Amino acid sequence: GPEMVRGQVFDVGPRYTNLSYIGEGAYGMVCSAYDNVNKVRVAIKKISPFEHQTYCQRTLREIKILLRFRHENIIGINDIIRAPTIEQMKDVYIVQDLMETDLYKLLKTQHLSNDHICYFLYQILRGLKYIHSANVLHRDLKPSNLLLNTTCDLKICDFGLARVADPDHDHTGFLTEYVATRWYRAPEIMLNSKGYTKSIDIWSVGCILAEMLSNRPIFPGKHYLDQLNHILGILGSPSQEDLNCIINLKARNYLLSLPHKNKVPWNRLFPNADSKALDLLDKMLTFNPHKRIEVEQALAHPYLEQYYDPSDEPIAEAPFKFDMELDDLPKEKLKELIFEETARFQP
Ligand SMILES: *CCC(=O)Nc1ccccc1Nc1nc(Nc2ccc(N3CCN(C)CC3)cc2)ncc1Cl
Ligand SMILES: [Cl-]
Repeated sequence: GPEMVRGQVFDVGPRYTNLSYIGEGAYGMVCSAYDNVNKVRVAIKKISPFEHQTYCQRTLREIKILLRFRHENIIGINDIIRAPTIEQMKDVYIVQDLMETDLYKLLKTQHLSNDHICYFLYQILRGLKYIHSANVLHRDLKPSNLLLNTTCDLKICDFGLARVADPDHDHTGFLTEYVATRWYRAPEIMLNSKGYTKSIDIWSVGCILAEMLSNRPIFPGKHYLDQLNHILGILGSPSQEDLNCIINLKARNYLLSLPHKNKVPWNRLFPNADSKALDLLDKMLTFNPHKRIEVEQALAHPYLEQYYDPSDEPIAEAPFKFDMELDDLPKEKLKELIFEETARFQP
């Protein structure tokens, strides 16, 4: 019999055995397993994407990116199990390093010391430096996408929404749809942006920093436009200069339709926080994406001075590229690319 976990097939033997359910991830069931080759427990997530084009797109994005990335602060893919033949292939099993928890869970239970916050933020930005050096955007950074171990080591995961950066094609309408998690969206997303620039990830990191400082999401919008109102509830109404940068006619009109809001000083929002952390937070949560701090500058910020060290901050060999643009491909074609991409792990 293939191994079973809570009524579900988990066909990862004989190599991986001694399974334990650990949770539901974004794609399906995840277990811990004993790897009989490397003599260690690992994480295995069961993906069943093939009925839907979007699940197929995200699965392929994640696999292609994570096979190509290698970095301490980024989750790997160690092994992939799928069927010998494509018709047989209904599930893909992605094997990853087993971690202890994620930041989302840690923040439910623990107030973090300034030291831990500083180190966590370093690691996020260290990993993001590498991602960005490959001209890749994560586009869904949030606490639950940051895995942690007992040692405070941090790995960014869940690259299903990643894209190659494309600042030339960033511009789009007002009210455009967006996939990434609401609370971590930059203001421009709700205004003129498709999220194809690096500044999109920096915003999300700033939201995570705020959350590490207080154990509350800084901008817990309930709906699309509400999110932006929460943002402006802290940043205040945008400056003249920043209004003038938005090209969408609709967007700046929408902004002018809103009631004026007073900027809430960071001092006041986080009274016990390190002033250096707040200065960096300010620079990450800047309304105008052009003026927003970049990953290398954030790393070089005084707050992270005990860690910043380019000699210990690897970068990618060269820019990433999709071989095919994945969004005009039907699911049967995406299933074939997934088959191909996973063949290097077949006996
Ligand atoms: C990267 C995002 C992701 O894959 N997150 C996720 C979500 C649910 C379950 C697993 C999982 N991925 C990984 N988890 C671990 N380790 C791990 C997760 C959850 C726990 N919990 C212990 C307490 N409760 C029983 C709930 C589960 C423990 C350890 N490691 C690697 C990955 Cl990829
Ligand atoms: Cl809305």
